Amino acid sequence: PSSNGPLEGTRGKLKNKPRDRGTSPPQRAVEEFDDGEKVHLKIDPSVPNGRFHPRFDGQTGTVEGKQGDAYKVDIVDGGKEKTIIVTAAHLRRQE
Amino acid sequence: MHALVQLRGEVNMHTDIQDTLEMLNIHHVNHCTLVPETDAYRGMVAKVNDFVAFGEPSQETLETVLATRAEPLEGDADVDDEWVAEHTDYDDISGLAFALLSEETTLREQGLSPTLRLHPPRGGHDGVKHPVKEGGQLGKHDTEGIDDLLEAMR
Amino acid sequence: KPGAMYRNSSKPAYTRREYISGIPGKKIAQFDMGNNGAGPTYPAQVELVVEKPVQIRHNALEAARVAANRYVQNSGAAANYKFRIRKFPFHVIRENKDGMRAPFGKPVGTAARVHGANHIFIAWVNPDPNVEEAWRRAKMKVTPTINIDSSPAGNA
Amino acid sequence: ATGPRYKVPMRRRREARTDYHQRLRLLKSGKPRLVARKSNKHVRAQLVTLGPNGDDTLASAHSSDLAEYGWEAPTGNMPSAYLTGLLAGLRAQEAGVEEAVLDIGLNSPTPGSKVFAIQEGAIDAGLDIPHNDDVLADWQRTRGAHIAEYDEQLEEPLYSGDFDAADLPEHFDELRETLLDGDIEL
Amino acid sequence: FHEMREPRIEKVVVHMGIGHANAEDILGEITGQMPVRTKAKRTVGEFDIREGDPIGAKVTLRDEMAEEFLQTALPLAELATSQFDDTGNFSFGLDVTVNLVRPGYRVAKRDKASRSIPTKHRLNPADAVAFIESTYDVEV
RNA sequence: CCUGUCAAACUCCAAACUUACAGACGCCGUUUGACGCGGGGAUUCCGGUGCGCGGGGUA
RNA sequence: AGUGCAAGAGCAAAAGAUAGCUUGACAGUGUUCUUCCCAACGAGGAACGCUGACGCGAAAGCGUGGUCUAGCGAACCAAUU
RNA sequence: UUAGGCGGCCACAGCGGUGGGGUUGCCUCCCGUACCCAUCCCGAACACGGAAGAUAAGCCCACCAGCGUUCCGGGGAGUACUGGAGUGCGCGAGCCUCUGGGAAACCCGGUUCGCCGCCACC
Ligand SMILES: [Cl-]
Ligand SMILES: [Cl-]
Ligand SMILES: [Mg+2]
Ligand SMILES: [Mg+2]
Ligand SMILES: [Mg+2]
Ligand SMILES: [Mg+2]
Ligand SMILES: [Mg+2]
Ligand SMILES: [Mg+2]
Ligand SMILES: [Mg+2]
Ligand SMILES: [Mg+2]
Ligand code: NA
Ligand code: NA
Ligand code: NA
Ligand code: NA
Ligand code: NA
Ligand code: NA
Repeated sequence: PSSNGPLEGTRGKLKNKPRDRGTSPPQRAVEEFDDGEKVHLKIDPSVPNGRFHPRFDGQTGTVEGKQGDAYKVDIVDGGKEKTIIVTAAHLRRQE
Repeated sequence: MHALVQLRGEVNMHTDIQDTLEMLNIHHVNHCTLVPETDAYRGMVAKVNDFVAFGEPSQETLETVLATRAEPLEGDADVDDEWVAEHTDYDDISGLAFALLSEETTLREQGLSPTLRLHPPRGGHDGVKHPVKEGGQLGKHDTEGIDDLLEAMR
Repeated sequence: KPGAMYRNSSKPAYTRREYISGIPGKKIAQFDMGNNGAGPTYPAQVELVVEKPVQIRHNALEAARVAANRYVQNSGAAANYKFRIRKFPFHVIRENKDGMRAPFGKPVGTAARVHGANHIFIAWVNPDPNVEEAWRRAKMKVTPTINIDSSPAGNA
Repeated sequence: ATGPRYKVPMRRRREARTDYHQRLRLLKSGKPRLVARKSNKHVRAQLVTLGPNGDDTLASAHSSDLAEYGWEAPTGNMPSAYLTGLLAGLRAQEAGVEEAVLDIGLNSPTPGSKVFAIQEGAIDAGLDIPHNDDVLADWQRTRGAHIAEYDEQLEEPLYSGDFDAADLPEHFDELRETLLDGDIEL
Repeated sequence: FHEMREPRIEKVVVHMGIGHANAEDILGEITGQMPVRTKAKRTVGEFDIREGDPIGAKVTLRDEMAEEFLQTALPLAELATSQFDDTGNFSFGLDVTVNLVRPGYRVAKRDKASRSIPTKHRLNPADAVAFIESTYDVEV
């Protein structure tokens, strides 16, 4: 990489297909999850807030409590345990 | 159910491919194992496709090889009809063979090593640089094809 | 400079003029020859087919084209036929003309990438294949071995 | 519409019916919504909750089914709105609903408006709702006084036949009074 | 069908596009209600570089205020045809524009469930000339 | 309308493939204690080649 | 289109424009991610909370500076609260 | 749902067009400014009050595929590309065989002129 910011090499993953462009539906931004539930992490290009570091796009963690309206999701980066603060707008129930 | 025989060595073979053969209980060249035809097992044999010989053997062939190269989980004991009768659910090698072929049981389930340690092929095999359709010995074989190999390694 | 230096397609496609400046103009004079007023309403259609993917410098295109069309004057300056070179030299080529330090070359020319089996030239003629000869001369000035192919023409 | 890349708005945005930016903010409370809606002739009030396949209305009241309790006057006015709010609010309480946030859709937050009258009604029914008292009408207007006085400048009945000639903010009290005890569907 | 298909005047905009005013006064008397400032966009050579800047006024008249005005405006104009909108409008003159349409226009001017007026229900140049011409004057 | 061509820093499309999690089978672990935790001791931070994918370069 | 400035991304009853009002560019203290994938490492940065005090709004709510990724600096010493 | 309100999925729903529908449950357009409220100017809008009229807009109902979109059949194509293997071929670029996957354009023919949820309601 020529630079090392968080958005380095995120051109694709943080861009919407032309038709999914525009304000996203509120339904999924208000979804509620319970501790223990498995959630897929995926930033929604249209939603600015409640995001997490782009490297974690694609992870599937375990909700383990929340902070404010955001959720605290536990994942394993490679071999390391990490906790991610993320809102519902960027989460999806597994299965 | 297919008969699996490793014909190519570990040196230079992909590690993930080597671990696959190891999960199928083969740890040496010329070692054979019997594998049920399932989706899970099918993918494994496809991955190992290039360093092995496999196919469905005939009732007879399996019996010859079972008698000749089958072993208890532990020890020298010959696996003959009596052994089979005094140790398994079946009454003789043929009965065990049929059950294996019809994928009703497994060598382990009947207290036998999952591996048939074969002998080199008398007369030599067709070569490990080309598949069957090219005259070599690698890949899927005919029941008649597997039988020849298995019998030459009896 | 020899074609040995640029005939291979081993390098990335390099054609974005928005990030490349100082590109030499092309030496190819025309792409439509003969009676361009008329449309392919001819009995016979012969094509010069490249048999190997290669890069053809605008240098070779011009000499190949000239040698073919300049000859198609066995039919006359205003003869009844139309000649078409369908490829354009899009690939920008460089040269490292310090040694291997900061070697990214400077633009020195352009070439067209042709894949084996494509037709680079297509002529349209009435039963009067002097064009077959115009091409024996054309594939003479381009790197690859070539196939002279005739399409509409069962008048053998 | 024009091509593959064209962006078509969500249906309710096309229909110009749902303001999604306001909706999200509304749903933030995690509380049920007191949906205040109007029509040229009527006024509707619903207590809506969120659902897996769309909203769920747990209680509602329409200005029309107001007559079902003794309403003999027009239904597109302030007194009408309040009562419809109170009616929905009461049904809401019966359904086990204790709190809600006011959703006025595409209407305007004008002081003394009908949507706020609806809000006043629902609150008096017992519903706990985030509000602001000095953005509501001054009771008298809610009663329908502004219309009675308007008929004082008579010369011609404000109501075509209907009921009364000088109208009745008293009819309002009788009704509110009614709604505050017993009766069916409450 | 008709009655709800017949044209009507919706606002008449009288505006004086000056270039920098004292003009409002006359607009107020010619119409009868306060004029509105006309700010301009973009910086340009006619020493008009100021973005927010009074550069003229306009007056939108509706109902009677519009008729009682046209009952003297029209007479001071001759023109017709070609000078008409594709939507049945026309501007003459100090400018005086007349926006014409049929009964269900509110549908496209309200907040809730607004909607664009169908081409069929739109007012054509011709259907416009008729209405007006049929009101104290002549076309072309 | 017709007709001739392209893109490492284009995309209406779009693989093979890589990858998070879960279940199943396999293999492995529960006297050979896996997975993991804490602590002692290093060596090492000139690498090279083949194959596949590369970027630079006439090579 | 615009949104201060590279490039890429986000945005339309708005994140843009206009008007009005306001000083949350607030004090205190944290959780987490980043810096440093995996995998230890400071300053710095960000996300998301809480406690206190406020602004605006009918209200839900928004405001932990600018739509997002650059705009940054240890110990010793001095000045300052 | 003989026309309503809040929505979920967010073009299979868009664009364009045809036909049908209202003494009333209704929605609208519509009529009108004393009030609450309102236009940097206008009761246009917003807000409020109301039914003389209308079904012409909207809306709801039925339908049309020309454009856009979704999915499917057949053709393109098991082509292009590709994970694994080879003392197969080729001066080389590169190609081929076996094994496991497998496209895009485009053409022709179908599909699509929304589906679903809660509440209310001759
Ligand atoms: Cl993070
Ligand atoms: Cl409404
Ligand atoms: Mg043993
Ligand atoms: Mg021998
Ligand atoms: Mg040999
Ligand atoms: Mg990769
Ligand atoms: Mg911000
Ligand atoms: Mg020092
Ligand atoms: Mg100082
Ligand atoms: Mg009609
Ligand atoms: Na979106
Ligand atoms: Na140098
Ligand atoms: Na040649
Ligand atoms: Na830090
Ligand atoms: Na002004
Ligand atoms: Na209608």
